[PDB]
Amino acid sequence: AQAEIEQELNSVKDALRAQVGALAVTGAEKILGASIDANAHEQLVSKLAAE
Amino acid sequence: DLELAHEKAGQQLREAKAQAAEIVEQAKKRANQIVDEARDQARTEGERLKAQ
Repeated sequence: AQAEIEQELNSVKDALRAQVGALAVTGAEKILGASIDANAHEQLVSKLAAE
Repeated sequence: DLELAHEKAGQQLREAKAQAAEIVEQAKKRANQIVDEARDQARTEGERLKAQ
């Protein structure tokens, strides 16, 4: 009973979290795929050369 | 007469001992009813809460 009610309640949050995380990654991929151009490599390739 | 009196003493002890066993067996039989009725009520309330 009571413990199992909490068992189901947290499992539902995790089922939602698994879909929201996929959407947040897809969002970041679409944003970077438009926000990145030649002005970003002078701030990334240059950064890697120090690493 | 004293031999029949001795037999009567043994007979009532065997009768009392047979009833003593029956009294304890009825208590064991009763205990199972007390425990299984608690299980069915507790499980039913658990389902009542789970559906809600």
